[PDB]
Amino acid sequence: SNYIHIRIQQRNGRKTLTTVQGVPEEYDLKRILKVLKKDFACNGNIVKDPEMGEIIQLQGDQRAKVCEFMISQLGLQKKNIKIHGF
RNA sequence: GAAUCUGGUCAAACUUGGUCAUUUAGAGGAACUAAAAGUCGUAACAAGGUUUCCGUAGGUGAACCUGCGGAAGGAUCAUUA
Ligand SMILES: [Mg+2]
Ligand SMILES: [Mg+2]
Ligand SMILES: [Mg+2]
Repeated sequence: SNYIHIRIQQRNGRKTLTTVQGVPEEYDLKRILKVLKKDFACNGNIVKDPEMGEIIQLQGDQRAKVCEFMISQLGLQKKNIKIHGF
């Protein structure tokens, strides 16, 4: 019950994808994605993987930055958000 | 014929405003250049993998994309009768 986990999916070379799993569905997700895009400039998209819920995918190694953003805006704790690293 | 004195006249200056010029602190904001082992793509150069440009309008994360009209600086100097 509500534990946000951010992970890298390793792609070709140094280019990667960052998946945000278990996002709270309180604020508008598309809007959030747009904001993220505006911020650090990474091509964001929303994926619904076999009812895990709503997964935000971003380009590169936006993990720490994402966490910071969450802290600033919607995320309250630092604790229920875990950042993996693969 | 001195002080003094009535009007002028030239007129420095002074009080409060306004104005033009040049400076000058300047919370913040938006730039461009330089250095070009950061990040996201790959827009352009080959038909650059949707031919490029241009005017213009809209849209976007970012190169940009998409209308409408145009230009080869195009990948065509080419289909008689
Ligand atoms: Mg290209
Ligand atoms: Mg092209
Ligand atoms: Mg020229």
